[PDB]
Amino acid sequence: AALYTHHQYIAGFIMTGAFAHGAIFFIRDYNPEQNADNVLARMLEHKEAIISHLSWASLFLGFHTLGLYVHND
Amino acid sequence: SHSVKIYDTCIGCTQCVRACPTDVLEMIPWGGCKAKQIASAPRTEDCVGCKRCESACPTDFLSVRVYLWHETTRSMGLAY
Amino acid sequence: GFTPPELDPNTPSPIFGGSTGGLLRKAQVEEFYVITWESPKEQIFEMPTGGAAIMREGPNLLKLARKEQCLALGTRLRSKYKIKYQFYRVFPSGEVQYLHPKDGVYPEKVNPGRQGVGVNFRSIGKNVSPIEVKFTGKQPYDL
Amino acid sequence: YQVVQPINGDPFIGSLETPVTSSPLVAWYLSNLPGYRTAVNPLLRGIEVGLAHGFLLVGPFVKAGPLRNTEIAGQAGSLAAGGLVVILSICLTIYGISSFNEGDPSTAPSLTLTGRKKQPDQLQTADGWAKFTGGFFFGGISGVIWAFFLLYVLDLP
Amino acid sequence: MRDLKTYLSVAPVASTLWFAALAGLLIEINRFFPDALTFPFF
Amino acid sequence: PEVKILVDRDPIKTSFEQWAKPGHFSRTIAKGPDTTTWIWNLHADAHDFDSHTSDLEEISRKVFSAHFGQLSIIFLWLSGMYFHGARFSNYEAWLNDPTHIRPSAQVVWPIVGQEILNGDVGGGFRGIQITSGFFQIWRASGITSELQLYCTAIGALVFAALMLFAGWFHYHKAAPKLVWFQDVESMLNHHLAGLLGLGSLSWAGHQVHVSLPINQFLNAGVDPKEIPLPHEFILNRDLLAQLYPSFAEGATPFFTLNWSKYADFLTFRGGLDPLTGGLWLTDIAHHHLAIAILFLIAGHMYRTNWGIGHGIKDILEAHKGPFTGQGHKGLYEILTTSWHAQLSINLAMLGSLTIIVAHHMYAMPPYPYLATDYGTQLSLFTHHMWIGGFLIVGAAAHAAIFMVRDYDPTTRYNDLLDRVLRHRDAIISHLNWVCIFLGFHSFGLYIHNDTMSALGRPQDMFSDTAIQLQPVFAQWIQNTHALAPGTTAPGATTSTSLTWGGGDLVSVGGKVALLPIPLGTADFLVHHIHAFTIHVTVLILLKGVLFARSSRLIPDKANLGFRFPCDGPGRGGTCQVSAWDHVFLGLFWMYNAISVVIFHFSWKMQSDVWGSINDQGVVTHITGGNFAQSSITINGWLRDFLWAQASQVIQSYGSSLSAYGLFFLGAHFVWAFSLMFLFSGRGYWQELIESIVWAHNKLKVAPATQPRALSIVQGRAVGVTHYLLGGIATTWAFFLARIIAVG
Amino acid sequence: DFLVHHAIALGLHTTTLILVKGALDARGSKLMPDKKDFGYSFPCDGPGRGGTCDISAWDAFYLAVFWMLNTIG
Amino acid sequence: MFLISWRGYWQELIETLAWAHERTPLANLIRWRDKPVALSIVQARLVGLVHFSVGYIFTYAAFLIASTSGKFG
Ligand code: CLA
Ligand code: CLA
Ligand code: CLA
Ligand code: CLA
Ligand code: CLA
Ligand SMILES: CC1=C(/C=C/C(C)=C/C=C/C(C)=C/C=C/C=C(C)/C=C/C=C(C)/C=C/C2=C(C)CCCC2(C)C)C(C)(C)CCC1
Ligand code: SF4
Repeated sequence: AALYTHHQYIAGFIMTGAFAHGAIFFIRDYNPEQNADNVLARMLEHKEAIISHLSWASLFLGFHTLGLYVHND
Repeated sequence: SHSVKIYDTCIGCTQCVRACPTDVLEMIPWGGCKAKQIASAPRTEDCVGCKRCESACPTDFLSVRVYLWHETTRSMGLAY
Repeated sequence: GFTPPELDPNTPSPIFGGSTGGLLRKAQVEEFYVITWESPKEQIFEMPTGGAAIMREGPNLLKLARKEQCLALGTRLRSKYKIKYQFYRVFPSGEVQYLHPKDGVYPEKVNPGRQGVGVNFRSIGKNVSPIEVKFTGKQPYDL
Repeated sequence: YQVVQPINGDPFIGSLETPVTSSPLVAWYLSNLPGYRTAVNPLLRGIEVGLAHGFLLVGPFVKAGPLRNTEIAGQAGSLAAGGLVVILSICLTIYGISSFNEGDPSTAPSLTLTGRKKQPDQLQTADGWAKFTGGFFFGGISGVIWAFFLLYVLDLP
Repeated sequence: MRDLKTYLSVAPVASTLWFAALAGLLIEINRFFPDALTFPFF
Repeated sequence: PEVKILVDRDPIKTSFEQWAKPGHFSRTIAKGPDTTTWIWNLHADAHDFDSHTSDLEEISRKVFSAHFGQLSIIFLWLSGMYFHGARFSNYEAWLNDPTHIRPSAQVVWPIVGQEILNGDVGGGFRGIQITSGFFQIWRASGITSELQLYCTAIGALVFAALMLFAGWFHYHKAAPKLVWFQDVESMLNHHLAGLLGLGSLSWAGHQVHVSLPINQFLNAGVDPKEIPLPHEFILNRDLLAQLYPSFAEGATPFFTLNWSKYADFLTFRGGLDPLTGGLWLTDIAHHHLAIAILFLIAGHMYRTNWGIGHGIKDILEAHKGPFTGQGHKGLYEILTTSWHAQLSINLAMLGSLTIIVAHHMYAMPPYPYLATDYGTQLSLFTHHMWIGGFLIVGAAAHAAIFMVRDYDPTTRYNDLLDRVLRHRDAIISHLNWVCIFLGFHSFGLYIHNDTMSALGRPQDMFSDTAIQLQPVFAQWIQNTHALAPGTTAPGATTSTSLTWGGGDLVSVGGKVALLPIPLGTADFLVHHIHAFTIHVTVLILLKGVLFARSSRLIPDKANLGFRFPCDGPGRGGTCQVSAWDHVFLGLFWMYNAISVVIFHFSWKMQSDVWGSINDQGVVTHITGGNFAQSSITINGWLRDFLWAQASQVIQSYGSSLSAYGLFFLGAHFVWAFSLMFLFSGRGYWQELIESIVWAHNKLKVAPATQPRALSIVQGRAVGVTHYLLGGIATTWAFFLARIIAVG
Repeated sequence: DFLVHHAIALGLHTTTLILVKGALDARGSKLMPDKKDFGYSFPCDGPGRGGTCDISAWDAFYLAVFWMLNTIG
Repeated sequence: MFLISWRGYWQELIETLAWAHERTPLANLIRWRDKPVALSIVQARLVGLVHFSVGYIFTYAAFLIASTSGKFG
């Protein structure tokens, strides 16, 4: 039990850092004109469609999971 | 001392100078707008950084900008 | 080009009872401020530090500890009353410094003897990316 | 008539005068204490300081510590007060070290309550603060020793 | 009277009525067909 | 000068046109919405009367009729209580056997299996056991049939309609003017002598003629249906003279001044009734007589129209000395021109009064059969403590509003206010210090105790067995209260309460009503914790009030209002400088203090007061008496109080107490839900709303009233509201399930 | 196992939403189009334009740490 | 605390304390060398989050180890 919990919590912290340094990279070292129209700028170009669908997915999961738990209780 | 910068989209409404609580800003003559007026920031060693000026500017996007920078006694608002 | 007034000490002060909000050690060793105004008559007004004081008929001279205190008091004096004020910065050396209004006019009115400080001739959307200024000590808004 | 007045008639200094801060009994008392004996050698004042405070710090460590009832170790707990004296005199030393330098005058006020000049209090030196430190420390350890010396039964040992 | 007809169509009142009617409908359905876990018809 | 009625006719006309135009009161809202923020502002400023206008007359008219509306609502709620007692209750059977039937006045419909909530409450009835203590009131009133409950429900409904009509009338047809409101001397004369004097006189009358004889008959054992009706006691008087011979002379003594001959039913006994576990009714009637006399005399102090009396201005101006300058000169002008000053004083006093009511009603139980009904006693103490705390915090809110919007030394100058403003720095310094010192010396003792108990050193603890901290003064005072009857109170027989002592214990139905409460080291520790929490709450609220206008940090704070988010990130950052934010912070600390108070009372009563007594006379307390030895560490609070008593609520699934098990969990959820609003900020939320709005625009389904994130202040307010609701509801479910389950 | 696995999925999706939004909006958004000129971490942009508490990308990371802890829990 | 209370309240408190100290006898013979100020905004968020997750890890570790080690099964 100790080993499992230790390694899962360290993995979670490592994930949050992996994503933090992406935002640091986008602010500090990113150059728009040198990445014109490749996969990266294209990611930047439809950020609304990524965030909106992540939002839909997490709304759906939360609604139905909490709903079934409360039904059962 | 913080930094305050004025950009050429200014319409010279003077609303930012009226709002400053430490008298950082000023109006100066110009020729690029109907008011022949433009804001300037001659006294940034007294700026507390409240952004009261930015809340007052009507242009889109802003024409006055406050960049918080190295802190001093006057900048922190210390009476002791 | 608008000689500024002098500080005339022996100028009386308002009638105050004392308060724990006044000067402190910073005024002994670093700096403090002084405001002066006119007061057509004797009247009561709210101290920018504590309770209420009575300003005397004739010139008035107050010593405060921050520029913001002087300017808040001056704004109150200038709009609610119709009074002209000036304030100064005094160092522990015994050196005065006329502070406001700088060139004789109030800064919300454009005076033809002023230069531009901190003016960029472009929109704010036309600053370079930070990657353009990395490893050199400037800032993107510096230009 | 009113009792509270601004400090020395100046109503724009951040303080007041009361029967608590400016009263003849309080003024005379606070004047005759070591910290307020400006014209006296720093070491003598420090001696008074350390004496009084070692003697005072005897009691609590004895009557409250872990071995209060064990008296094959109850009384000799003055070791603790000696250690506390040592520690806060180390603290005195580092404070004086960081706050002063010998090649600089003493930061104390030069004016008095009526507007006459005084010779700045030398305790606020670097030199005189080290002197006062030695005095306080000497007094503290030997005051611990003194109040341990009086182990004779009185009213509450 | 017209002002009352308008007021009755303001957002909180309209939603109150809509949901009270919906609640009555679901309540009566469950009072007639209780404890349904499946669609037992076809 | 003189006092008279002054009214205007038809100031505002009854119409519906303003209902259809939302936000008529404020010019900014009237314009209509562009964004959703509008909808929030519309509700936040709905009752901010003195901000909709500048005229004092209009604000006072609105306040008067709003008060009538509130009274109409209260009457409707009372009507509901009486109707439910009359129609869906087991009150008659409980009247027959009070110590076996547990009261219940709410039944549920059988819709989705929820009829399991209709539990066996005894008496051939199945429903929800209530804890408001209404049966005890109705028994102390003399009510014995459901027809009387019906009658009072109908009367309350009538009175509610009357209040609503008067609320409409005094605003639209006959609206009093400012000079009418601003007459405080006649107002005080009426409320002192007319509302409180005549009220308690009339009530003493009802107790002498109805409650006393009907309760005498009930305690004699008579069937509650074979007792005469109350009005019989008034028509035939020999009925009364059989129970109280003094009713034969019948008001001849009251004039012949031989009041001694009334000692029949106007007594000064003290202590409890050993049959029902409540105060003697013959004591309560005499009490109300005395209180009525006192108030009727006190309502003749102030001068109105005939010279005789006291001028409030004269009293205030007369008081001043060499420490306070001119003090009290200028408070009559202030206390008659600002509603917020009045509201602050009134809220402070009413909150303190509610807390005092909680203490006195547990310690000297007024109603019969209330002391042995443990759930009702717990409920009443807890409810009233919460109400008192909330009102005290509102007092600070409105003192701050007065300081920001109304204080004005240019036209209304008072000396004492000015001097406090001129040494606020020393004030806040000393209060800050005493709270730090008090926090070290009370919670620190607990931490010392936990660490000594975990280090195998219990002889080094702060407890009754190792290092004693006995509250000598509290023990001394209750010993003086024990020896009082007969020595410093020769006219009393027993002392005021059974908690003082004397070795007297009262039992009812094999349960313990009251006995002497023992004070020990644990009582000393808990009380110093309480002093600590109250001092901290005071520090926060008083700092908010004293610095509402200006600071060394922001020297013109009064110009930013009473409720503003900040003054920007400069000066180091100035989030939460407003006085509203101080109220917001003080709510958390009030929650902390009251929660600890109700935990201390709940554990102490079960441990050393409540329980069951045997015929041989050996008292077994609900908990074993473990408060003296387990309350002194934090681990004992976590283990012996929370973990051990949450068992009842985490095991209620399947029983009639399962609603409490559902509410426990729901309240935990709402509490944890508020942390999201408390820990975050609106920039993130507006930027997320941007992308969601894009998605809606993609499908031509985007709304025209543009969605915004909540305000900064609204974020804080939603956060504290859900935090308080979650926490208080969790404790509510825990308490009610626990106390109902064991007994 | 079914129900708790869908709770785990909800946690992963919501933490991803927070971190991804913080990354993709770190160069600027509509409420602050010049955010890149201010750095990775800064308090706010004052109370103007409705209020801008917690608008930096550092602040998105700070919010996401809470959800990471909840998910690993 | 650090997460719900924000900076202005504390800064005003500290100004009060600085007055108190500078005015008291035998203790104003001692002078700090840095003017005390409340913590920063970003700093307060970081310190609050650190306390929160330290508490998180410590309480869960204690419970997990004690409830498995107590049964050892
Ligand atoms: C128990 C606490 C709690 C709860 C329930 C939530 C719930 C949620 N968070 Mg949140 N969060 C929390 C704590 C919590 N958070 C804390 C402490 C933090 C750190 C500050 C955060 C920080 C945070 C961030 C940064 C984000 C979220 C997001 C979300 C949403 C995710 C989408 C979803 O799951 O669909 C819905 C799930 C639910 C559980 C909704 C439950 C409420 C239902 C609808 C009740 C129904 C009402 C019912 C009819 C009765 C109403 C009563 C009446 C009086 C009104 C969701 C509503 C993300 C988001 O917005 O997604 C788009 C997001 O960006 N959270
Ligand atoms: C992490 C290392 C550490 C160690 C090794 C100790 C050790 C000790 N602690 Mg301590 N403690 C610590 C951390 C530590 N503590 C921390 C972090 C806290 C804060 C929570 C405390 C709070 C604490 C309290 C409140 C008390 C102790 C006490 C004690 C003593 C109890 C046993 C005893 O009676 O000795 C024998 C009795 C003696 C009097 C021995 C005195 C030690 C010598 C003689 C002092 C000489 C000092 C010397 C001149 C210079 C000082 C240090 C120098 C080397 C720099 C013991 C020597 C108790 C005590 O005895 O008080 C003194 C007690 O009251 N501790
Ligand atoms: C190989 C892994 C790695 C490396 C090399 C870096 C490197 C860097 N990171 Mg990064 N990061 C990582 C992983 C990593 N990170 C992970 C896993 C996370 C998620 C937690 C983050 C999240 C993160 C953020 C949000 C930021 C950085 C920043 C930075 C830069 C400066 C950091 C600094 O010195 O500030 C100083 C270091 C500290 C202040 C650490 C002291 C405070 C810690 C948190 C307290 C420790 C807890 C306590 C003491 C232990 C328990 C107490 C006790 C009771 C047991 C730097 C280039 C910062 C930056 O400057 O932007 C570029 C920035 O803002 N990182
Ligand atoms: C003996 C005279 C008398 C009495 C009994 C009252 C009683 C009351 N006054 Mg009042 N008042 C009086 C004289 C009196 N006043 C005078 C002379 C003035 C100034 C000229 C005021 C000015 C005043 C103001 C400004 C306010 C009150 C308010 C109240 C209520 C306080 C809240 C409360 O405790 O509710 C207790 C509830 C009850 C006791 C329920 C029974 C209600 C009975 C029927 C009240 C009837 C008394 C009233 C004077 C009848 C006159 C109306 C008549 C012409 C038809 C209360 C009912 C507040 C209020 O109006 O709330 C609406 C308030 O805002 N009074
Ligand atoms: C006699 C009592 C009393 C009265 C007459 C007032 C009157 C007033 N208060 Mg005040 N106040 C009081 C007590 C009182 N207060 C108390 C006890 C507190 C401490 C909490 C406060 C704290 C307070 C603050 C902080 C403020 C006021 C403000 C105001 C003014 C505007 C209020 C308004 O319309 O907002 C609108 C009312 C609402 C939006 C309703 C809020 C709904 C709450 C949050 C929900 C409660 C939950 C509910 C109890 C149970 C949940 C149900 C749900 C599950 C369905 C107004 C003049 C405001 C002001 O600016 O003054 C000028 C201001 O900001 N008050
Ligand atoms: C072999 C096998 C298989 C297969 C599998 C697969 C197919 C895999 C996978 C997988 C995957 C696929 C995974 C993943 C994950 C991912 C993640 C986790 C992510 C991330 C990202 C990030 C973190 C980012 C960052 C950034 C940004 C934000 C921007 C800038 C840039 C960068 C990059 C820095 C199966 C099972 C069928 C069966 C058995 C066998
Ligand atoms: S906008 Fe928010 S974070 Fe920024 S200074 Fe104001 S309250 Fe603080």
